[PDB]
Amino acid sequence: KEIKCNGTDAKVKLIKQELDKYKNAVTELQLLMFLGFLLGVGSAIASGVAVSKVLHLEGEVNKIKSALLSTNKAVVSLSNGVSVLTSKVLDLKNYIDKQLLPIVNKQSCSIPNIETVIEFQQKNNRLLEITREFSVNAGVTTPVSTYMLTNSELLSLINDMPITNDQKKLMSNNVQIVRQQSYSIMSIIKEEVLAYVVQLPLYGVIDTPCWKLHTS
Amino acid sequence: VLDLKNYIDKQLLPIVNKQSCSIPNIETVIEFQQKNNRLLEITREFSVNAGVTTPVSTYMLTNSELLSLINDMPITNDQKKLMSNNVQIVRQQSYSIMSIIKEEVLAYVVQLPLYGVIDTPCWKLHTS
Amino acid sequence: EIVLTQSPGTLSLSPGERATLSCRASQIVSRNHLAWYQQKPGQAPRLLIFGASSRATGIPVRFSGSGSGTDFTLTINGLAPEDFAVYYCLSSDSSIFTFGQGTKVDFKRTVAAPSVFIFPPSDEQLKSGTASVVCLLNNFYPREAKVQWKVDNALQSGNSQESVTEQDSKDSTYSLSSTLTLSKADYEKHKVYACEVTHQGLSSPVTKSFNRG
Amino acid sequence: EIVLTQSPGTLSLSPGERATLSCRASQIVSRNHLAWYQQKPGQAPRLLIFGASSRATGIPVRFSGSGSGTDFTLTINGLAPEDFAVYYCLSSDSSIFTFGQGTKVDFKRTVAAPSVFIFPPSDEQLKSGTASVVCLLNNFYPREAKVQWKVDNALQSGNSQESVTEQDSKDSTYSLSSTLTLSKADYEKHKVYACEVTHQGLSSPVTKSFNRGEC
Amino acid sequence: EIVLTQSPGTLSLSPGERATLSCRASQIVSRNHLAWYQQKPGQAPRLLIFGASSRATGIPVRFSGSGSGTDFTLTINGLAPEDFAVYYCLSSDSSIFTFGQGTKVDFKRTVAAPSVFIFPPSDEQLKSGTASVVCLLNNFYPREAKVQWKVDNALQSGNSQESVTEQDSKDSTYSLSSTLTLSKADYEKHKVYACEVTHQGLSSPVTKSFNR
Amino acid sequence: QVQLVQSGAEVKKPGATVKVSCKISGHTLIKLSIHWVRQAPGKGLEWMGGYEGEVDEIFYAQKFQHRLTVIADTATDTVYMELGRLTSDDTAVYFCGTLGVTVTEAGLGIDDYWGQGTLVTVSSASTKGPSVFPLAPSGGTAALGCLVKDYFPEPVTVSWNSGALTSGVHTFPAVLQSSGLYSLSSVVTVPSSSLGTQTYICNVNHKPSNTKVDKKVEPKS
Amino acid sequence: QVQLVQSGAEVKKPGATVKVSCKISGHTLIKLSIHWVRQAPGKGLEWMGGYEGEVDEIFYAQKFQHRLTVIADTATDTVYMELGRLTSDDTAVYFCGTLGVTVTEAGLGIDDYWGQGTLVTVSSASTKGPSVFPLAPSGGTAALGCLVKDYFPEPVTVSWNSGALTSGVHTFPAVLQSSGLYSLSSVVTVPSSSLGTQTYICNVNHKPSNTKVDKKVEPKSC
Amino acid sequence: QVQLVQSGAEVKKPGATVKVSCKISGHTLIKLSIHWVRQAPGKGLEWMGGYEGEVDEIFYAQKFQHRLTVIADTATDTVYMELGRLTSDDTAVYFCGTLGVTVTEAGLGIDDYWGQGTLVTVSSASTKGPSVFPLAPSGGTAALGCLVKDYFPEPVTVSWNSGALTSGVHTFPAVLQSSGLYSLSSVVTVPSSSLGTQTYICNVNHKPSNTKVDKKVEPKS
Repeated sequence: KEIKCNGTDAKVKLIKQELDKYKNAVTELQLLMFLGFLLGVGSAIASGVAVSKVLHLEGEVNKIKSALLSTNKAVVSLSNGVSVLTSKVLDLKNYIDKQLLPIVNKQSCSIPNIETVIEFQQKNNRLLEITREFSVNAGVTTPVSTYMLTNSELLSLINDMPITNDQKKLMSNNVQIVRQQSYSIMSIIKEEVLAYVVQLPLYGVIDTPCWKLHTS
Repeated sequence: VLDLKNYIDKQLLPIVNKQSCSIPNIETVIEFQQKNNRLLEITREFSVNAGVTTPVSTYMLTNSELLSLINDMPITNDQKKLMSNNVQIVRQQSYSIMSIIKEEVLAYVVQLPLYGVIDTPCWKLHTS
Repeated sequence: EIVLTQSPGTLSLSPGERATLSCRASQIVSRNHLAWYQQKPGQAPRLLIFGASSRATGIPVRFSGSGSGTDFTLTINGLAPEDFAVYYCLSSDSSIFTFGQGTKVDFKRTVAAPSVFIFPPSDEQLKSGTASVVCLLNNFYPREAKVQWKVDNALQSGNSQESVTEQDSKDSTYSLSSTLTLSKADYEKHKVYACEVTHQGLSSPVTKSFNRG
Repeated sequence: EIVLTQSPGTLSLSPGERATLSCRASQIVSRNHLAWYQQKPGQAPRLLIFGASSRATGIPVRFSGSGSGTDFTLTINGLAPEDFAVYYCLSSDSSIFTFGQGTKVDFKRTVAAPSVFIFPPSDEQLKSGTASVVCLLNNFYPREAKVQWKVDNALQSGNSQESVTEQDSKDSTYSLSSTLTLSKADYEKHKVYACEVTHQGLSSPVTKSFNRGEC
Repeated sequence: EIVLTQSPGTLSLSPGERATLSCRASQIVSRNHLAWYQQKPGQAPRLLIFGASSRATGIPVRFSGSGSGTDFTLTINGLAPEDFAVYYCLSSDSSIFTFGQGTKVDFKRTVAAPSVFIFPPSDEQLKSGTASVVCLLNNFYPREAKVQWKVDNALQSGNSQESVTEQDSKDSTYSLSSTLTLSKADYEKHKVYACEVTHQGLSSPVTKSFNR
Repeated sequence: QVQLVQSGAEVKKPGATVKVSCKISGHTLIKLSIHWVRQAPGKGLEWMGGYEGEVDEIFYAQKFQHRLTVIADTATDTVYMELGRLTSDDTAVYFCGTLGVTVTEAGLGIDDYWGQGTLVTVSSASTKGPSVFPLAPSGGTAALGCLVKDYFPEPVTVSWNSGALTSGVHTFPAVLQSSGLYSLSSVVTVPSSSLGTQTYICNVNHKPSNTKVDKKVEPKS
Repeated sequence: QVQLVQSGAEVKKPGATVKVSCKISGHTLIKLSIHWVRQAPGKGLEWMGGYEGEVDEIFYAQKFQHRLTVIADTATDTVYMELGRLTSDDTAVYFCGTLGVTVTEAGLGIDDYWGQGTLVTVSSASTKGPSVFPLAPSGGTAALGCLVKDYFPEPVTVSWNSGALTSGVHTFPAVLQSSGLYSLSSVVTVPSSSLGTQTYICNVNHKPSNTKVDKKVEPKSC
Repeated sequence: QVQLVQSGAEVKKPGATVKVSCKISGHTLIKLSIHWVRQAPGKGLEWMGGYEGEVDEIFYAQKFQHRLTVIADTATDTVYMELGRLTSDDTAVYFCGTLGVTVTEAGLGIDDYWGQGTLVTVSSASTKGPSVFPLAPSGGTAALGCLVKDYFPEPVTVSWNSGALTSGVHTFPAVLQSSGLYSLSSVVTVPSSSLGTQTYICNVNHKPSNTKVDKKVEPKS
């Protein structure tokens, strides 16, 4: 939180107000806490809800943070007994605390190369765009944007997902559709970690003959 | 919410008005990109919604700005606390209407929901 | 009282070589308020650089300025033919502008001896009551030279004025004409009229003379 | 180890001119770990520049530092009145800090001759067995001056101590007090006590003297 | 046609001090086309810096170049062991490259006195009609030294060849072998062969001689 | 296309007053800066005064503050300058230029527009026509020319054979004689083989006196 | 709201040990740096040692490695320094300051906070009051003053007519005699026309001994 | 991986012609720059010529325009150089390198790839082995060695007791005698107390002649 430095250098001011965008973004997220009449009525995202609710349990955040200390992608078995896939997508904690807080914690701080400011803007923008999506959809977005999940990330998920070999080829060749049929559920943010659940569709029935009926 | 008139006319327009102009610290350029970016995204939102957008984006109004409104709004204390703890819902039930733009000023009206009925027992009926 | 100095007064260099011009002030001036202008003979000044290191629109990139506090320097990286001219630096403070005396730029020219000729006053000119003798030094370099008058070997001073041509655009040489003004009385008092020419390009002084006709 | 030198030792300049202070170290130092500090009399040090060319918060933009390797320069573009003080440069390596001897900044003043006076020891002091003779050079400039004692034309050395005033804020002059130490016994052995004053502001030395017993 | 000069020609400094190498050109050169390369004995050149202030891939940050127009400076901020070598600056214009003569870098070693030896030719070589005499200066410093031959105190010239070792990696000293070539006829004409050695490490020249 | 147009050449006697205008075309006066700088013949440049349309403030150099006045008409986009109590030291060429330096935190800006220059000659002499005398030739390459002495005021124009001769032509700058009248020379190098054949006539035109003279130069004994 | 508070003035005889505190208020010790630097009278600054809370490591200068100790109390936000075998060359003013420079790839950062300074005087002399002797004036402009010789230890305060005289006053810094006692001068330039009328009395106050003497100044009185 | 491969060492007599190759592997020639630079023994560096695959133009230094030719085979990724009229001043080491500077408005780019070098020695003498003569010792520090005189061409190898002695070993670079043959010395410092016990034999192998001679160094009296 508290910025100690009050330097007058122009590059510092840019880092400051860019850092304030980070503090403000996090603060926003913390505040969050024909015959169709014959169809059924079910809550599709009940599965994702239950998961994000399990996250509120203490220690659950740590088991994730523990499992993801060394690597970015890891499988975690939850306290209830279900196995879910977790992944780190961006490491801002390490950049901010290891490269910025010790400098800014001091009276007079100096930044020489301006490229450092730009590199900071590059990493920080993805968080800000994720914050913007959630604030206009009350934490439930669909489809899932490249801000929420780049294709490199999404395809890394599909290959590691516990699905059949046939489904992997299917989902991979039509990723843009799965995005449209997926929900990104904001969950919690505590213990200097932010997490959000992504509900992914899995297609249990494939290649049976379909036919479409047009009437007039 | 934003003063571009003061920055442009007092810091840039006298420079650009001349034949040969110079820019020294490049940080000046970035600060201009930052201030001007909010205007460009607001303009883009209106051009795809014909001046009627819903919900109200953070581009249209930051949370710091909205609470300054809710706190200063002519509503009851309970209404204030209700809206404040669930601002993201207020966004979804609000419209941002583009109004006019003249005399070196841009203005647009924001329609906000005000909840005259609060805390009465509600119930949901499922049928099959 | 803002005082400006420039060094050198005259600089002679060859095209394609680097020209380095200095400007020094009696006191500190704000760098934003400093400017450099270029003037060619018969033209209004042209602004080159201002605020030390900022080139004007349309000025070639071979020009570059630098400096701070009291000493400022205009550098030309590779002299072009159209760069040979006079260069003034301009200071300003509280909107009070102050000009330097200017640095002249010359073609570095191979040392050349002038071709010396002398002109007696025309017989039509003596009919007017005034006698003007003319001595010409055509196509020489460098510019610095001396011309002394002697009438029957008697040295004359204070009665001669000299004019200098600008560097001709093709040969990069200078020319000079010394016009000696005497009355008809002092003209017809002596026999031998001599024009003594000394110059860098001359191993020995060259004297051209004539009698009464 | 790391040795630092500064040039000049003393700098005398007028307000509004550019002050250039040099700092040179016995070996190469990292640009990030070099620093510049300022001290006024009776104050703790003030941080000016750090990391060679990086100014501290709230320091005016006319101050600027530069340098690399072994030669570093603190530049003041236009001296202000409150800049006249002592300036130390500071080296550090592996958290081992080392200070230079400092460059002091002095007022450039038109040369001024001191008003010279000499003071006999009080009769109350002679009753104690020790005699202190005082010679004063009040309000002089430049800094360089010499004071020599002569007692009945006999030169005195090693028995006199000199104190220096701070540069007075109004006249920009210095003053000095020479205190001659004698016992009352050694005092009453001679007649004439003379103080020869030499200084730049005097074309010839001006001497103020007194005999033994003149009241 | 572009001519380059470097100063100094030979630079001798100790590790950890700042190395400043100058390169000056006869005419204006393009800043993008100027370069500095490093060569060790027996290796191809390695490109370190180009365009004055642009470092190549994998070069340590201790190297830094600067300059413009006609004056260029390659600076090594803190000399490392593998930096002791020959350094040439390279100009180019219209794809016309021109090399400087190079500044060789030497280890600064405390002055050391040479070990002086002289070796007569073996009798097996005299059976061939030619005599080669060797005079040795072993483990000395600095490089600059003089070796003069005197045959019956008569100075000999044009008949001597000298070979120089590179700076030995361990003691940072030099060694030299002067090879004097004479025929069997002229060799057996004189008695005393003297080798005159003058060098920084000697307060006075030391000469080793022998009789025939 | 921004252009600055100055008043015509003026001649005023000592002690008189001189007025020079500077008309702006293609641009407004209220957004530009307009300054006066003069150049004595063959000497450096000297600032006199200026006008800042940005602030509507006039500046004078202290050397001329007591006897110089500057007026700006925003309605005509024209700037005038007026210097009185003229002496022979005031004889110079006068320019109007945009020296204004705009300073902001973001950067700097400046214009660079100038007039053509205004020749102002101050002297007590009246208008007088020139006299032309021939300079006749007699090592391997010979020179000949014409002397234009005793006229007032500047300027004069000199050509050779109605513009037919350009190679080797050197026309010398005028000098001011003690009489207050100007004098100058113009020469050309020609082959000695053409001394007998080609006619060389110098063309001089002095505009203030409407005197135009074509003078033949012939070699003699 | 960072503030540094040092211990009071201390006087210790040769060979003793001195402890000086440096209290931090409104700020934590564990994340800042605290260094001790001294200034001999009229000479430059000299580094001694320091503490870096960022790493919790202590650094000493080789000159004092054998006889200087640095202590950091994170619980009281207080730093102490402790020096034994005190000698007459150690008599100086001592400061605690934040010279620690934190370095990362993005830039640099540094604090600049100091205590008030603690004067430590090392000598074998005991507390003693000052002696006041009059310095009588005489050409057209005269000078007069008082000689303050033989006192210990520093400091003493000198005024003229209880602070009524400011014009022409030049009060000299004290010098330490070989006898271990201090001596100083305080003068004033006045017109000689005031020799007969105005009374000049110098006021000296030595607080460690609370000895105050008012001495009248006369031109000749003979 | 990128690798540069040159042809083997060549020896050609004066006036002849020598062809040296520079083969590129793991990279195409059309995207690289290739220049030839030579190094005279113990002397400075000299540029000769180059090839710019980006432009397919060959450039030569004016010193060698009349007698140097460069050929590039794009299909084999190989560059050849061809020099005729070889003289004793051409005896040097020759390298191929990538000095090409590509320049755009955004920045600069350059390669750094080199071959291993090809030694070319020109002389009228044929390959001949050396004769080895001992340099025998006679206070506290003693020196002994072997003289390797009259051989051609480079190189020769010198060890002492087949590599058992390294301390104090100084093997000198060869010198070219006026006879056209190379000559060098190789010595080692040993204690004079060890003169009586240890046998000192220098091991020489001259590869161009395949002549190996082991010469013992003995004290003589």
